[PDB]
Amino acid sequence: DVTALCHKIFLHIHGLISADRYSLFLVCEDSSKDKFLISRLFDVAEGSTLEEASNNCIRLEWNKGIVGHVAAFGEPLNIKDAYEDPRFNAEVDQITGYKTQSILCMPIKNHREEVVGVAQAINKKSGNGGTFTEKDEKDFAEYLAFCGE
Ligand SMILES: Nc1nc2c(ncn2[C@@H]2O[C@@H]3COP(=O)(O)O[C@H]3[C@H]2O)c(=O)[nH]1
Repeated sequence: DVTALCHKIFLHIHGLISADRYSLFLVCEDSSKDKFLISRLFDVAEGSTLEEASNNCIRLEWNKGIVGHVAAFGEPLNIKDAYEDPRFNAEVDQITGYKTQSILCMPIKNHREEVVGVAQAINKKSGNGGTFTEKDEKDFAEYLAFCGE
């Protein structure tokens, strides 16, 4: 399998960097000059199957939300608060009814600098000072590099 095996790597990060939920959106564009984001797998937890992640998906605009900024350039960026930022999509908040305190923005690409999708993980954590460290950003892009293909 090539779809189920990709989920196996997703469970190891849930206990490595300590997170709540994971999602993966793919790049979709039309010939009418219109680009959009549509996640195939929605809501991933430690000890869940693909069948439970294949039901109900979220659709976001291109260069609209927090993932749209990273989706446009293709680099690992940090977000201090998505659902409370001036550049976010409030359509997912309607169905998810969840407010994150911090979210990591990291795009999914294949070897050659070619992008295919975007990876974002929302995990509510408490702390004073900064949002994330430089060592935590390397553990996110290294796991997607192998699974990205
Ligand atoms: N609760 C929850 N939200 C998600 C998932 N995938 C994407 N999102 C949210 O969809 C949102 C769209 O607006 P955003 O600013 O990109 O912030 C995005 C995320 O917070 C998921 O699997 N679970």
